[PDB]
Amino acid sequence: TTQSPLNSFYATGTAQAVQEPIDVESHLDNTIA
Amino acid sequence: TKAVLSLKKPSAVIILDNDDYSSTNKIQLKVEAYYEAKEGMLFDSLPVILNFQVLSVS
Ligand SMILES: [Ca+2]
Ligand SMILES: [Ca+2]
Repeated sequence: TTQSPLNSFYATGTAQAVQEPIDVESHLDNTIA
Repeated sequence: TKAVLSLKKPSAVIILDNDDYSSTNKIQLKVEAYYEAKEGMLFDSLPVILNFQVLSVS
């Protein structure tokens, strides 16, 4: 004679974010002379 | 069908006569059950008992 609560069910996922939106690189190779 | 038994009205009275006594010596009666179980209740090895009593014979 056991009474159960009937709520022992689960499901699991994951998420992440490990980088910045943009990357910037420079090529200014001229001199104001 | 001779009687219907339930948990609210457990008792009934039936009559067996010349037509029922086939093979002149025996009566055959099967049992039919309708039920709804309680929510979230678990159990095993539970007996169901029926009783017979004679009121008059001729
Ligand atoms: Ca970066
Ligand atoms: Ca008698």
